[PDB]
Amino acid sequence: LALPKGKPEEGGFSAERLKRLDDHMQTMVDRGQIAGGVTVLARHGRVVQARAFGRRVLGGDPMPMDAIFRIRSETKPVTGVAMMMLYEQGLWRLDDPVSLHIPEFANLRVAKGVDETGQPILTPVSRSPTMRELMTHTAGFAYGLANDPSSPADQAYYRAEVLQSASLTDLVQKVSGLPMFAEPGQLWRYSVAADIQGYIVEKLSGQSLPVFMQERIFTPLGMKDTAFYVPEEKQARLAALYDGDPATGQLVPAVEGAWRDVSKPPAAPLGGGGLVSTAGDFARFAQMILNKGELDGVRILKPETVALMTQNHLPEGFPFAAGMGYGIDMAVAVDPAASGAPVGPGTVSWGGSAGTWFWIDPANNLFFVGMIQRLGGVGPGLDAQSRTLVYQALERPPMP
Ligand code: NA
Ligand code: NA
Ligand code: NA
Ligand code: NA
Repeated sequence: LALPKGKPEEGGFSAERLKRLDDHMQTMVDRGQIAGGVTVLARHGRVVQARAFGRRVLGGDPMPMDAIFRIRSETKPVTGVAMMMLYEQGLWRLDDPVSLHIPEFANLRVAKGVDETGQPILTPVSRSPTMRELMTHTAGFAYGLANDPSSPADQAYYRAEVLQSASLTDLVQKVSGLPMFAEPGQLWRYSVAADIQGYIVEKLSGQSLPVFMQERIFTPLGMKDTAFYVPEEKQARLAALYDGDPATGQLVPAVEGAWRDVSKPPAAPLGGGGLVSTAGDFARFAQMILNKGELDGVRILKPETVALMTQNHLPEGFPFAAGMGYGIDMAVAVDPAASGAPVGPGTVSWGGSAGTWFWIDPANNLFFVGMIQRLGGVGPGLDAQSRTLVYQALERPPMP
């Protein structure tokens, strides 16, 4: 699994109590909640638990350890590293207006409310969002997958097919002429911001996003299976994506259509959602963050840059639990005691709509990668469950 192996007690875990995570994963397969999955738990640079469960596809063969997964929104922290590499080269600053780097954003308008004909009343945006706000989902851009007529801006991005564009130039031109959810800096709201960050990687680097991520991240870290598509020779390791249908609530093939397909290179590669990866590949990415920018003698970020990314960038003012802030393209647990969560302060995490999850806990020097392909609801449960089955198994000193 191209990362050092160890007994649980070398990570500081009870073997007996870690079996409870193994057991919960098997109970989730047995009771038909998921076809299968892969989990990786590492502490002090050594993998202490690495296990495959159930099946790749529902009828067929067992889940291999190097199964390939749609990681969806969990691509966002990878785009953040790409963006912070361009930061170290001086090509953009957090205080820059996004419109310095995307001039069409000069024409941004905001939905104030609706008139009697159910049309948004549109005002020119007060000012450009900042790059800091783009990296934090506080730029006021709308969400791209909600046909919600109570949020005009989201309705318009959905109707404009923002995420199913012909190119990243297209995506960004559409966004520039479409209503914003809100003025920049007003609230945190999950948005297309990482998909826009992707255009900025391309504009600033002179390379397409998939080339820039390959040369600067995946090849240097040995993330051999991480890409915006699954080449023909690897299609046999792809986990299949299952849903729960109404009535019987049992494992059904999922339908998503065209633009989500991972068999061909995508027209508009999504910095917020397009990557496939393996548990092993994502584990290497997680350890590079714990090492503050370096893996196996390969340095891709300065430690100051990793430290910046993994702090809360949300203003004092600030919809997602108590003690919970947000860094550069990641959630951060500023004060997890406030929500009774077991992770250490400074823990960074995220997850994907296909039910993959991870967290990196610098204070406890550990991380956890959870891989399934199950739409809506159950994936987040496994995340919270894993943490419990993980932090109950963890034995540390009282030394403060
Ligand atoms: Na580790
Ligand atoms: Na606009
Ligand atoms: Na932490
Ligand atoms: Na994961």
